[PDB]
Amino acid sequence: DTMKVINDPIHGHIELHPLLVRIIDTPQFQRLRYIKQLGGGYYVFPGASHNRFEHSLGVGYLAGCLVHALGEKQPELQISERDVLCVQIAGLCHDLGHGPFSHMFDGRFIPLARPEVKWTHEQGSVMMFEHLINSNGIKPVMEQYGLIPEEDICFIKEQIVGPLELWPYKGRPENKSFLYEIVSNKRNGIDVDKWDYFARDCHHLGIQNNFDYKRFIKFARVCEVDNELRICARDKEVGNLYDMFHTRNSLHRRAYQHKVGNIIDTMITDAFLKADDYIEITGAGGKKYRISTAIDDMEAYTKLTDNIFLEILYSTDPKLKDAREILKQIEYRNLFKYVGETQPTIKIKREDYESLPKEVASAKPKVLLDVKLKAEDFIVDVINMDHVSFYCKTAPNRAQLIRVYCKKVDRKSLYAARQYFVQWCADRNFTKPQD
Amino acid sequence: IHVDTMKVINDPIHGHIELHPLLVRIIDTPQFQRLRYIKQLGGGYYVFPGASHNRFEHSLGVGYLAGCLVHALGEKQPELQISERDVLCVQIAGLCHDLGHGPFSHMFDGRFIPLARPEVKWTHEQGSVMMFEHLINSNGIKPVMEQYGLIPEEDICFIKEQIVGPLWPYKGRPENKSFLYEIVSNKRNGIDVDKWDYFARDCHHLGIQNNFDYKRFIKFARVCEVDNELRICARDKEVGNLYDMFHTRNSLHRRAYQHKVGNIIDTMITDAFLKADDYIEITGAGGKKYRISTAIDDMEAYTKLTDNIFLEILYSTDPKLKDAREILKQIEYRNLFKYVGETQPTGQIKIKREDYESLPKEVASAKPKVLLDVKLKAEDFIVDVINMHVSFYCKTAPNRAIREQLIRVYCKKVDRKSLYAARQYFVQWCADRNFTKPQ
Amino acid sequence: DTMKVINDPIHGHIELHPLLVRIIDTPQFQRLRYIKQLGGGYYVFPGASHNRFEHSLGVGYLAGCLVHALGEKQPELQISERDVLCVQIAGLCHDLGHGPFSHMFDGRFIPLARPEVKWTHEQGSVMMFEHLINSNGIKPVMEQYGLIPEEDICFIKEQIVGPLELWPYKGRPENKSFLYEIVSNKRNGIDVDKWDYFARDCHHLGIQNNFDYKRFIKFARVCEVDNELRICARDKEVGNLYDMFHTRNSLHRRAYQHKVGNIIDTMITDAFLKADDYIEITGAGGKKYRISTAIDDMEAYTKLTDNIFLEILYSTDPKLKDAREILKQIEYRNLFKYVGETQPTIKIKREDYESLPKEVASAKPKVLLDVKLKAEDFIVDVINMDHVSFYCKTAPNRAQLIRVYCKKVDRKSLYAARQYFVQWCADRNFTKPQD
Amino acid sequence: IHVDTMKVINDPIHGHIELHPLLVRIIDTPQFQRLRYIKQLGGGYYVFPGASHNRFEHSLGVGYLAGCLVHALGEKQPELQISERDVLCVQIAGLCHDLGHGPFSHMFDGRFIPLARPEVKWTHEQGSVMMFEHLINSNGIKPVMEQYGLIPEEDICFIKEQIVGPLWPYKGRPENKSFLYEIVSNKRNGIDVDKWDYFARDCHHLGIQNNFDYKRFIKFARVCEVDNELRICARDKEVGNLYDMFHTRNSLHRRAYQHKVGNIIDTMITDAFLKADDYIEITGAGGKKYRISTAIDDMEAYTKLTDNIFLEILYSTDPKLKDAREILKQIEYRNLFKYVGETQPTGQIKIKREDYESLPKEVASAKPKVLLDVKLKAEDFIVDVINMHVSFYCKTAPNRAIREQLIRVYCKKVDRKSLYAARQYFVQWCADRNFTKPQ
Ligand SMILES: Nc1nc2c(ncn2[C@H]2CC[C@@H](COP(=O)(O)OP(=O)(O)OP(=O)(O)O)O2)c(=O)[nH]1
Ligand SMILES: Nc1nc2c(ncn2[C@H]2CC[C@@H](COP(=O)(O)OP(=O)(O)OP(=O)(O)O)O2)c(=O)[nH]1
Ligand SMILES: Nc1nc2c(ncn2[C@H]2CC[C@@H](COP(=O)(O)OP(=O)(O)OP(=O)(O)O)O2)c(=O)[nH]1
Ligand SMILES: Nc1nc2c(ncn2[C@H]2CC[C@@H](COP(=O)(O)OP(=O)(O)OP(=O)(O)O)O2)c(=O)[nH]1
Ligand SMILES: Nc1nc2c(ncn2[C@H]2CC[C@@H](COP(=O)(O)OP(=O)(O)OP(=O)(O)O)O2)c(=O)[nH]1
Ligand SMILES: Nc1nc2c(ncn2[C@H]2CC[C@@H](COP(=O)(O)OP(=O)(O)OP(=O)(O)O)O2)c(=O)[nH]1
Ligand SMILES: Nc1nc2c(ncn2[C@H]2CC[C@@H](COP(=O)(O)OP(=O)(O)OP(=O)(O)O)O2)c(=O)[nH]1
Ligand SMILES: Nc1nc2c(ncn2[C@H]2CC[C@@H](COP(=O)(O)OP(=O)(O)OP(=O)(O)O)O2)c(=O)[nH]1
Ligand SMILES: [Fe+3]
Ligand SMILES: [Fe+3]
Ligand SMILES: [Fe+3]
Ligand SMILES: [Fe+3]
Ligand SMILES: [Mg+2]
Ligand SMILES: [Mg+2]
Ligand SMILES: [Mg+2]
Ligand SMILES: [Mg+2]
Repeated sequence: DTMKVINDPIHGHIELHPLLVRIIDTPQFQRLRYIKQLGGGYYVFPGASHNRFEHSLGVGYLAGCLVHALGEKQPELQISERDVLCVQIAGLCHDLGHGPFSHMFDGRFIPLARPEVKWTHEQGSVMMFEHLINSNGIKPVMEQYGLIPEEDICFIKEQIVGPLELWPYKGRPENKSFLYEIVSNKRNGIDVDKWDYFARDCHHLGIQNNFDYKRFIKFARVCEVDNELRICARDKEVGNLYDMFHTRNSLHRRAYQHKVGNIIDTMITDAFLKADDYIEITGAGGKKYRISTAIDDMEAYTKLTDNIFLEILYSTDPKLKDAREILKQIEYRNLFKYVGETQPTIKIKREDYESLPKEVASAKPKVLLDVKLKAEDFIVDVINMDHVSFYCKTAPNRAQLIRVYCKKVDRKSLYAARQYFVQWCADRNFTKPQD
Repeated sequence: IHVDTMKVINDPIHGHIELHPLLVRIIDTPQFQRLRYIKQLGGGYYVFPGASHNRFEHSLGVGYLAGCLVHALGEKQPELQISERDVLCVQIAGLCHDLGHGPFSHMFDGRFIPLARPEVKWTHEQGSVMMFEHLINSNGIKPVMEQYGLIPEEDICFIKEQIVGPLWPYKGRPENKSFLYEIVSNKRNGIDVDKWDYFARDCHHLGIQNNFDYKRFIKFARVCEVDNELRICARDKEVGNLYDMFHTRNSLHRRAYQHKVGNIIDTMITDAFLKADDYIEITGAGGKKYRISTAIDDMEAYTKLTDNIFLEILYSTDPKLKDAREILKQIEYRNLFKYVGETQPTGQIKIKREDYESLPKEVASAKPKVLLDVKLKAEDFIVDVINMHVSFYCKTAPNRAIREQLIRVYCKKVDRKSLYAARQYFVQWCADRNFTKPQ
Repeated sequence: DTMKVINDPIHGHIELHPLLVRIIDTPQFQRLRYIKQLGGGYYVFPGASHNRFEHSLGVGYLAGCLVHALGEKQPELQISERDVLCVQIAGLCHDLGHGPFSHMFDGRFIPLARPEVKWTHEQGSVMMFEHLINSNGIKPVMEQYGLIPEEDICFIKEQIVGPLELWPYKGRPENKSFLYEIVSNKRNGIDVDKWDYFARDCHHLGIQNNFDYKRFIKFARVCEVDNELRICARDKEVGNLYDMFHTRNSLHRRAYQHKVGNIIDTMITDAFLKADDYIEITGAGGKKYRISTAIDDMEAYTKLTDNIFLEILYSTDPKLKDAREILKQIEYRNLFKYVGETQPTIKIKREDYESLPKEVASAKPKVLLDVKLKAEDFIVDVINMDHVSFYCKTAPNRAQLIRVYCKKVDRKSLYAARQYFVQWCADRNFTKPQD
Repeated sequence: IHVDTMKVINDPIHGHIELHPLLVRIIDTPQFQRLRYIKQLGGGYYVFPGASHNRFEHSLGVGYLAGCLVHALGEKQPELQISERDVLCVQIAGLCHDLGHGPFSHMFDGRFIPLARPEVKWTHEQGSVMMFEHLINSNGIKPVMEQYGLIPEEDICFIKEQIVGPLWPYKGRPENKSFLYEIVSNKRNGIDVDKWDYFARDCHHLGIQNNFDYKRFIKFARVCEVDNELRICARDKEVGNLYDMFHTRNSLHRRAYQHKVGNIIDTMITDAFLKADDYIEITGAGGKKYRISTAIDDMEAYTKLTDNIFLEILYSTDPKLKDAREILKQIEYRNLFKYVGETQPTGQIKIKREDYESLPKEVASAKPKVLLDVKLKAEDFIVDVINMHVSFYCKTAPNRAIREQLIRVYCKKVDRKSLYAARQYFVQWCADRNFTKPQ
């Protein structure tokens, strides 16, 4: 009641502990106001204007409510006041590392710009979180409220990215193992992160959200399973869960995998690439970095947001003329044309993403072709497709898609790109159809 | 353009919105797509995290609602002579009404420009007229208008009049279809599709409920003769719906638009724009260079003027921008101007746009009752100016008619000493410029 | 988690303590399934089919959530596990005493049938609650879970009806005074009872419900005010409260005061009256009671529900022919015709309700009348119209309508009833208009 | 009946519903108003307290949706020759489709009547036809039909066919408007306004969300030629909406309609009706006396047969009703039949309506592997029978076509000894009548 309250459209009023407020009001956190949640989705769904910032607030809030709910119903667990804060901090900072247009950056751009590099936004989040506390002297404030930084910061990072190095976690002992299933749950993909963006994306997409997370948390319990401590749902809650997965399927099919949405995101990527050489971002020690290299220094990365889209678009510099023209095509709605899609029966690896258009253009279609295509005329889009145990009332504590687009939009040539593609699919024997 | 073959855009408020190809042609332009880059509530976003929405989706909504209103009237009252041409012209009017808005919306024409160019009289509504002209000229929309049966010389004027008013005063349409001018912007009773959309839209993002059901209201809407003039009438039963709209508007103004911290942030951003104006160049027509404040004079530069300017100052390295850049960071670090108080000129004269620049000086020159260990210059004061009839029909007689200013003060110095000093400069200034004694 | 869960459309899942379940599964509680919430409103609003039963569950649930929320945030209050149950029981049973078509019964019918009698449904609730525990042996079960019946039952009754006899309450001491503001709050009309039926009636009427009760309870605090302990709202919650009152105004104006709705309810009352003599309900000791007398014996009253409407309607008995014809008029939608409405500047007392039609018909309108009316041709409907202190963040713990309808529906005579009415209003100088 | 002068009824699902005077005349009858007194989900109410809604409001909804569908088609596809007369006939069909339902809805025709009169083949759909005939005859609706341009002999048949099917098989309308028969009741693909309404309605009261947007689906609905037959087609883009409807139906069947306790209660009430049938008299035509089970033979008695019969047994003093009355109290006291188990005849033959009476006897006659200290008669067993293609069009080619049984067992004796005894009678009976081994 001495805390901060932020009014939220999804969760209503979210009360924020002073320590969380201190972290949020920094350049490194406020940065997330400037990155669209659904990336290019906005250019298909006008309601999807929401950014990573409000999402981060949501996951942190939900993070806090889960730990708190469990601890009261099971004092056995030895959940400390310190633990609750640490889970909340993990929730708030889990997406700190996302780049321009979110999943476009680490999912396509960086692979294309630096196939060499193994990079995900989660490690960005770890790196950016470390940068945040040092730049703003959060560690004293952490100590002030009863947290021990050496132990807890490790815990915080582990909740986001997983084990940093029989029991892999250095930040917390096995007896509070259930904490690591809260913010990021790899072991079935059930956690508060996704609960939030479901409700959140649905709200902004005008899609009904099916899963009642308030209820699920209320009935949530910690049970022993295979002599490991983990979070378990009431038997009656299965219907709720059937339903969460159905909301998920709807979001992935209608929104995240949208044909035009993904095209636009690849156009933006193509634009970033022809601008990469000429754009300068100032990092630590006044050093100069490019878009693709900005991930190497967290000072520079902080200033890398959706802003780069407009900065390229508004630029007069003729070095950027090539990049600028693509973005202008988006405005005029002259977009890459959709050729087709296929799935492999093994999956394409991201270090292979760069190599793919050459392969597509270099195939030899059986049928004679009226016009021939270079590799520069193809865009190939790699779209990656993504148990639970229960407890009973009467007895508690017992249990890839690949698209190809063509840059040329005349009818005759569009039919050329067609045949290169059908051949390419067949000859790396990915599936043969469709019509 | 045969029905059912249109483009459909899915919207969280209105559901699926159908777009005539001509509307689509206007939408798919740099001048239109620009609104994707301007936040609806401006600095409001920094208080309400759900209020991330931009002018773009709002404008689409008003265009859609515009269409639903005239179409509904035309179908149930054929005497009115509502043409498909009229329908399109009303939709285009709805769609482009906010084209002229600048960075952070109302912050721009409502505060910045008055502060930057006090002699100039400028509103975003006339911006919208200018930008619409630039849009149709740059992209050759006029042939397409003719293509679908519109007469550009006559209709473009109609479109502009529906937005900003008369340039019988209206040249764009005859008096016999006068009721059309009550759809997009209704000056008399303030009930129109513009208000309807942003009421519902802002509510959605603010997590505020909307009690006005516009779908219903349009269904029962009628045009009747009033004082020998044609006007839009609501069924008597719809009064309850109207009670709800005004309560929604009252809540939004009091809870959201007049929010203290929201407005503080809006003034800080304005303060930042001012000390940056000299050093920032935007390229206009003929390659000419303009500044933020002069960009409204040339639509070519203005097209490239959006919320982007906030981040540009922010990300800037130039030490000329050191004064501005540091202020924006205070926003990031959440070290903001502190709220001293509020007062109203009740029964008195209202501050004029030509006097905004002059206001902080007057405040700083006051004579505080007890003298303070701290004395404050004019540069440390901020003064914020916040600015605050239906005819019916009954069923049995379907065509017969029936029937503030706030000023706040913030201080740039929030050290304990200056703050209570800042208190009495304000209280004294209020006493001596005839405002209510603050509380 | 060993409790019962009932799924509710307004509140979601409501968990019920075993003791509450024991009380609910009795003829005396289950009775409320058979009484419509809005009475004659259903015949205007097809969505308002809901009954007192589900409403009672709601108020009990909300009752429990308020006490529980306060006790955790202020352990100072000395709220016992026993107290929480007692507030919940009060919530669940507060409407036990309502009769057929709810407010029609005690608000019009009983006054007309027995003007002599001073009767409200709240005392019914007290009487019916007492009858419930004795008939079903609840007192042992009460003792079983740690309740002391002599002390607590008094507390329970006091929360519903007020003081039974400086400090008026015998059931609880002044230091837990705040408990009496939860289920029924006379001292500003702010309590959980109304919170529920707002949300509930709104849901079924298709009216938006403005008040967020979940939030209000979350921020609710107990403060000292005028050296009496009472419940206080956060300063920020004023906007929420402005809003509760606006929802209230909407419900009263659009629904509860509906012109046709009230007419129908008076028609039903008129029907009950001409049936009252001939209908037999079996009470204690096999004794026979009538509709108006059924309130005297709780055994008989238990079997008095909306059922009486259909029993009259379906009857063959010619003694009931007079009553039956009125009900049949409702089906054919031949209803009392609306003459007009007025308010007094002093209010009509319910012991005077019976006397009113005689007065209306006996006036002498200045203008000459073409047809004259008996008292039997008039229906006069009496519709009764219905501070808060706060606390701050930084410093906790510091602060009648009267309608006249006419039974005859020809144009000439309808205009007669008109003039009797205008005269009657003027000559007991209630307001003169309207047009 | 000029538009905008109709009667409007406010509905929680559809908002305001407009009613043509002819529809109103039908609605304001004892035969129609009767549905106010029959619970939609029957015994479901005793598990879901929010499910208090009755057949009345549901029927109004289907009538409204019926109107929205044909009207939408008629406006966007004038070739189809949809008349205002057709519109009314479809609305009346929608409105009266559930007239024939009895006490607790599906409990009556789905369980009771099979148990009470096993030789008789009866569904509420044919009830609806009978009751509609009784309605129009008793209240002289036929002149009013003629009054608004309807031809009673031709149209009343059409109305009946839209409900129960053929009495080209349809005499009520020619093959050229065949698509009309897919609106109220669609037998082939089960997508119609009936399902749409009660999906949305039940969801509202159960606190279950509805993912099918019917407002949208109707907007984009089209009639196309399919196999040289006229049928209703959805736009290809609407597939996602359809994914949502079926998931809603799947949830409702699994979560609500097939609820264990709900169904148990439905069988107890049925059990109560049976032992009361002999002693209860309902007055039919010519003053003749009928019982509950025979009331379906005469519409005069049936009009007075509603959920009221539940309370009548309950409130009854007659000791003849002692057997029934005590059962209902077990419901009040919540002492219910206990659930033994469930099994399915997967890949096997389905229980026939003529065999329901015979089923408990077969169960009781089984030979349990170990003999029990408790032995059970047939009167102590209850067996419950629970019973569980779209063409599209694409925008660029607007008129070209594209493309279980459960049986449960409950026991009336729930003493610990009888219950585990009851267990193996069931498991053995299942083994020896070829059902799945229970789990
Ligand atoms: N044209 C256009 N569509 C938008 C916009 N915002 C959202 N959308 C939605 C509407 C349709 C969807 C895809 O439209 P596109 O023009 O990109 O692609 P398309 O609809 O397949 O093109 P086409 O109609 O020629 O087949 O995106 C916008 O600003 N302009
Ligand atoms: N268009 C596009 N969408 C992607 C890509 N990769 C993932 N997505 C979408 C699909 C579902 C969604 C998954 O979101 P997450 O569960 O990872 O949650 P998040 O908030 O977005 O990120 P995080 O995991 O760090 O919390 O992201 C991509 O490469 N391109
Ligand atoms: N501090 C902070 N507040 C935010 C943020 N986003 C939205 N808000 C809303 C929630 C509360 C509201 C308070 O604004 P302030 O930070 O200026 O706090 P304050 O008004 O000066 O003081 P107080 O602590 O009493 O609220 O702003 C954010 O990122 N940081
Ligand atoms: N705090 C604050 N609120 C403002 C200011 N100017 C306007 N508002 C409020 C009043 C109504 C609300 C929305 O403005 P409008 O009603 O004019 O609607 P609009 O769509 O935003 O602009 P337009 O009139 O051009 O259509 O914003 C301002 O300067 N400060
Ligand atoms: N006629 C009728 N109206 C209903 C029914 N259910 C709800 N309503 C609503 C619709 C209108 C409202 C009042 O209708 P009434 O016929 O009782 O009174 P009225 O509408 O003022 O009559 P009138 O139209 O002649 O002025 O009640 C119903 O079953 N029949
Ligand atoms: N038609 C009609 N409505 C009435 C009458 N008296 C009261 N009402 C309505 C107006 C508002 C509503 C008030 O409900 P309450 O606050 O009393 O709550 P309740 O659940 O209905 O009863 P209780 O007070 O016992 O809890 O009842 C009446 O005499 N006639
Ligand atoms: N006991 C009871 N349950 C109700 C009532 N109203 C709705 N329900 C729902 C909520 C839970 C569900 C359980 O029904 P039962 O009472 O038969 O309980 P049960 O299924 O036999 O056993 P269990 O305690 O495990 O749920 O019924 C009610 O008034 N009393
Ligand atoms: N548990 C249970 N559910 C049933 C039974 N019969 C039907 N149901 C379910 C299946 C669908 C659901 C609603 O029935 P319908 O789809 O037939 O729609 P309706 O409006 O109720 O009746 P109608 O077909 O006459 O329009 O009720 C039954 O006997 N037992
Ligand atoms: Fe996330
Ligand atoms: Fe606007
Ligand atoms: Fe109540
Ligand atoms: Fe139906
Ligand atoms: Mg504050
Ligand atoms: Mg498309
Ligand atoms: Mg159960
Ligand atoms: Mg009316």
